[PDB]
Amino acid sequence: PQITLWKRPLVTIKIGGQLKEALLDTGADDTVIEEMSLPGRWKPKMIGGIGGFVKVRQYDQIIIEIAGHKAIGTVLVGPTPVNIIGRNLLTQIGATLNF
Amino acid sequence: PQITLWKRPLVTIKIGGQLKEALLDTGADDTVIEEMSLPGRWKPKMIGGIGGFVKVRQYDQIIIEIAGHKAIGTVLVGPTPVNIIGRNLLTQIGATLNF
Ligand SMILES: CC(C)(C)NC(=O)[C@@H]1C[C@@H]2CCCC[C@@H]2CN1C[C@@H](O)[C@H](Cc1ccccc1)NC(=O)[C@H](CC(N)=O)NC(=O)c1ccc2ccccc2n1
Ligand SMILES: [Cl-]
Ligand SMILES: [Cl-]
Ligand code: NA
Repeated sequence: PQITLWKRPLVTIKIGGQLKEALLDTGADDTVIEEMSLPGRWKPKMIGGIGGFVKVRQYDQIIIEIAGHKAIGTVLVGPTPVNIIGRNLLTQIGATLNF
Repeated sequence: PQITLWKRPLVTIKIGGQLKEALLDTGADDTVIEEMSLPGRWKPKMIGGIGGFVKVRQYDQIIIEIAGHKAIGTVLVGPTPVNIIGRNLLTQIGATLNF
């Protein structure tokens, strides 16, 4: 698809068998999802957003479908108002910005 | 241009007579620039993201050049660690996300 930006670039993702809404974010280095259960061990990570730094749980090698495109990569879990798909996964689905 | 997402999508902007580097940010509703003076009226605003909220000054009808493309819109000025070009100006330069 070609997605314009007049509204938020929200898509459906599938993770852990469940469907969620998420934002395609070229400004995010990483992918951050609201509290949910994921398999395996996690590692600590501190991420910085516009209002300051927050602690999250880093899960590696997680299967995730993004607007029907399959990816397997790192997902950060923590308190966020919006699920964010960052560049680590945008590059797996072959997304570019064009003007 | 086509911009890949292997790295942060940073471009040069001209704003208020100054050259700056800024992030093309599809996950930002607003354009937020580090502290600088701009002409005309402003009003206070709180904006949020990861980590909470920050107080900014809202300047309306500000011209900006983004990678060579002129646009006008609202610009927020405040203590952001990175200058961000959000959707309000990305639409004006015809930016799309493609995959
Ligand atoms: C997600 C994470 C990996 C932490 N990356 C970032 O957060 C990087 C950090 C960079 C350095 C600090 C300055 C911002 C840039 C770009 N951001 C990405 C950037 O795209 C970020 C992602 C995001 C979206 C929605 C909610 C939270 C977070 N957007 C934002 O921070 C913008 C700022 C704005 N007012 O325009 N927020 C929003 O547009 C926005 C949208 C919906 C909301 C709902 C409730 C509360 C707040 C909400 N904020
Ligand atoms: Cl605007
Ligand atoms: Cl358009
Ligand atoms: Na003005």
